[PDB]
Amino acid sequence: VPDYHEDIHTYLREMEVKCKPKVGYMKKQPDITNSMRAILVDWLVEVGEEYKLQNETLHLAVNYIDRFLSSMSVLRGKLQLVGTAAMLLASKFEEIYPPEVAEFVYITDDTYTKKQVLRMEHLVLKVLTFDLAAPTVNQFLTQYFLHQQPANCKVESLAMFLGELSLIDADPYLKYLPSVIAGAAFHLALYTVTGQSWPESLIRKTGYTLESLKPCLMDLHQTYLKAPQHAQQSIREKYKNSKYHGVSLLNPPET
Amino acid sequence: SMENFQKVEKIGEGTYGVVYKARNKLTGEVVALKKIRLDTETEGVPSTAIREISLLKELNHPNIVKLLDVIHTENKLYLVFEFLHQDLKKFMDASALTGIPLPLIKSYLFQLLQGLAFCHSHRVLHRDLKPQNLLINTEGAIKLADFGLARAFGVPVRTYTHEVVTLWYRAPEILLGCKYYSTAVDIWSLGCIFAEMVTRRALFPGDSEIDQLFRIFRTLGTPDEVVWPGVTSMPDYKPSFPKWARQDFSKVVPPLDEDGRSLLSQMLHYDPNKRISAKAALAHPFFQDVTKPVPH
Ligand SMILES: NS(=O)(=O)c1ccc(Nc2nc(-c3cccc(-c4ccccc4)c3)c3[nH]cnc3n2)cc1
Repeated sequence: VPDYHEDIHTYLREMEVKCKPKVGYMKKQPDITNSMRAILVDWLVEVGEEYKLQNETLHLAVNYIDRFLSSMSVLRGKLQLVGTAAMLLASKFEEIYPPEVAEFVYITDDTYTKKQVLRMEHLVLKVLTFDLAAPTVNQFLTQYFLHQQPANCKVESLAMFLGELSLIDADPYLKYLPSVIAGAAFHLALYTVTGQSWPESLIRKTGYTLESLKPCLMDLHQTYLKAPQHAQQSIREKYKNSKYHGVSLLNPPET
Repeated sequence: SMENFQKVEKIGEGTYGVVYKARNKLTGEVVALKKIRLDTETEGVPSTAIREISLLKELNHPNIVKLLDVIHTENKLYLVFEFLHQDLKKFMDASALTGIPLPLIKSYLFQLLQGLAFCHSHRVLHRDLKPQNLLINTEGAIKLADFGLARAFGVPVRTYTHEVVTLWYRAPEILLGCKYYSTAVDIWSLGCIFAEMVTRRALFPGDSEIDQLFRIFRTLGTPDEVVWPGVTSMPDYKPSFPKWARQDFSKVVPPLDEDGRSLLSQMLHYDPNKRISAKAALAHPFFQDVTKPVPH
């Protein structure tokens, strides 16, 4: 809708700066760790599969969890309750047919009651101050894809894959804004398949040159190269499938 | 929490339960208090309330009804809104014998377009523009009002929820069952309402999808591949549709001047890519002499 492409890009760039979780948060949590959070984010992906939830839902669920945990300490025993309630909300916000509450209770193995899941939803909303319309790496990728000539189904799916992998590892990816994690993912995808670089149209549109992307791009390069041995593997399995053209399989590049 | 507010009277039922008038006992402010009922069953908090509250925290604009506060109690959720005196449905019924003056109709279209352009530029479609949800005050303002069927869109769009505007104000790309609709669906609504203020009766008042669609065809003509590329292979197109001729817009809205006709035709272009955007419409010649008169 080129009338509002720019207004919306501009506005989601204002907004991502305000839904920013505190980078340090993990260090301040008494009980949980970057690799408990990885288990949790990998588990949500598997839930997203089991109910054919949209990629957006997953990405919002993670944005809600990182903000939640930015201001609220959570024991390991409840980390998943936080994740469940977040994934419920994301679904309600984003999906045409969100899963019933009962379905989320069923996928925690009844380690939580329905009564709990609803109370947590109320609390996650109180702490997020009802501000659930968060920018995500996915909303930037999607916009970015229109500056691609020709369009390339392989590039897009790989770009999405790297954007999704970035949700697992809170260190280092918590420090990068979503518009940047998108930039990197897109360029890394474009190089891995077509051998082209971040185009000039996207420099004119975002102001990110290929060199401002470098820091993040260095990390994403490594997550991608080390992705086979990484303990959480649901995202890799996801992107083997025909839908996403099997790009998780595609062997990463040299530098 | 509610200690502060005194209920005056019920006002109506919207898209998720009851709206009341109320007084802030301490500031004296009059407000509209929308009550949602919650239950450790109801799937907790409604999807419609989640989108309304979250989207409307983002939309502060003088032509969008302002959300003042959100009160969680134990089993009740109350949304405190600014109160407006009347809606455009009631006002058109009360203004039937003498018609709405052209300056006022123009004031109101301009302000609604302003509210819409704002929504749209913050990635929000309303998806329920109709006179019941456009509120007016005695000062000559008008505001958009039920953001409970709204949703945040992406660029480009996804397939969103299907049976979606109230029938009379539903755009043809929904009725024909397309994948993608976007901002253009709200403009279509607003064009219908613009017609309705001028003539005092609904432009395409069907009682089914097919009836609604034939009504549109009889006034804009049956779209073919020339006026609407793609059209004849959309999911709910039928080659067995009748072929009506497009009517001259001087006959669709006889009170309307050379320019209002232009605007209105751009709002009701069949193709959503050529259909005027709210933002572009503010610049249209029709509005060169717009002002802000008062009603009532
Ligand atoms: N009936 S009337 O024309 O004399 C009339 C009188 C007062 C109001 N005040 C009012 N209504 C709604 C509101 C929201 C959604 C739906 C409705 C509604 C409108 C008509 C009938 C039933 C409900 C009102 C608001 N939402 C946020 N603030 C609001 N303020 C509306 C219509």
